[PDB]
Amino acid sequence: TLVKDILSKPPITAHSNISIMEAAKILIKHNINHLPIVDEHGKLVGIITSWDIAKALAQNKKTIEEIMTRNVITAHEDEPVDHVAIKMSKYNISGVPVVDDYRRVVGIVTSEDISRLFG
Amino acid sequence: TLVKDILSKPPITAHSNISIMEAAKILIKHNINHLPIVDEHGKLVGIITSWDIAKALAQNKKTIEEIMTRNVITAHEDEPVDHVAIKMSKYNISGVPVVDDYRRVVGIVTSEDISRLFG
Ligand SMILES: CSC[C@H]1O[C@@H](n2cnc3c(N)ncnc32)[C@H](O)[C@@H]1O
Ligand SMILES: CSC[C@H]1O[C@@H](n2cnc3c(N)ncnc32)[C@H](O)[C@@H]1O
Ligand SMILES: CSC[C@H]1O[C@@H](n2cnc3c(N)ncnc32)[C@H](O)[C@@H]1O
Ligand SMILES: CSC[C@H]1O[C@@H](n2cnc3c(N)ncnc32)[C@H](O)[C@@H]1O
Repeated sequence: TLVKDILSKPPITAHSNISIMEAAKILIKHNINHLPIVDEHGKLVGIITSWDIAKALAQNKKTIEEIMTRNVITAHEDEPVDHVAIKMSKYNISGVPVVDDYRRVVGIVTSEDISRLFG
Repeated sequence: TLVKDILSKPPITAHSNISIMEAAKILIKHNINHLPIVDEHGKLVGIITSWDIAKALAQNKKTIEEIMTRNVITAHEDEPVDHVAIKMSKYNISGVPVVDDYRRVVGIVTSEDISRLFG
C-alpha cells in the first residue's frame, strides 16, 4: 500500500523562529513526537523531536536551529509503506515527513501509523 | 528467541531523587531514550523517556516523580521476543524494562534491538 494513503494528513510544521519551549508545547498539544521545521516558503530544513528538546536542556542550547537534525530522512507520497517501515528501523527513527518533489511538506508517517497495518 | 538474550545488559536506572535536567544528561550521555526509575531497594516505580522531559518544560513541572509514567509496561526475561514486539506497537512505546519476579530491573529491550532480528 502507498504512503499517500496512510500519512497524517495536514502536516504540523514550524519555522525555526520559535523557542525550544514553544516547540515542546506544540508536541505536547497535538500529542506528537515529530516536528518538521520549514522555511518561509514551506520547504523542509530539519526535524525536531522530543529527543532534541532533552538535548537542549542537556547542553544548554537555546535556539531551534542549533539542534534541529539538519539532515532529515523523508518519504515520498508514492513510496510503498513497507519500504518506509524498513527505512525507519534501519535508521532507527519513528517518523518521516512526506515530501512533494520540491521538498515541501505534505504529511508525515510514524510507526504509530504503520502499526495499523500490523493488525 | 527469548528476551533474556537480546536485552541491554546492565540496566541504567535512577531513583526519583534527581532533577529533570540530570535525567536528560543521563539519556544524552548513554545515547538512550528510556530511563527506568527505581526505589531504594531497586524495584520498578516508573519510567522516564525524552517525551516526559518535554512534558516537564511544557507544563513547568519540576520533579521526576511528578512526570514519570507511574504505570510501566514491562517484559520478563523468559518472554519470547516476538511477543514483546507486538506489545510495544499495540501500546505504542519503543522500550520495556525487563523485570525479575520481584519487579527488580534486570535489563531493557528497545525496538532498536528487535530490529536486528529484522535483518
Ligand atoms: C504520534 S501518534 C498520533 C498521530 O500524530 C501524527 N503526527 C506526528 N507528527 C505529526 C506532524 N508533525 N504533523 C501531523 N501529524 C503528526 C502521527 O502520524 C500519528 O497519527
Ligand atoms: C533517533 S533520535 C536521534 C535524532 O534523530 C533525529 N530524527 C528523528 N527523526 C528523523 C528523520 N526522519 N530524519 C532525520 N533525523 C531524525 C532527531 O532529531 C534526533 O536528533
Ligand atoms: C537507544 S539505542 C542504544 C541502546 O541503548 C539501550 N538502552 C536504552 N535504555 C537503556 C537503559 N535504561 N539501560 C540500559 N540500556 C538501555 C537500548 O536497548 C539500545 O541497545
Ligand atoms: C509513548 S510516549 C507517552 C508516554 O509513554 C511513556 N512510556 C514509554 N515507555 C513506556 C513503557 N514501557 N511503559 C509505560 N509507559 C511508557 C512515557 O513516559 C510517556 O509519558
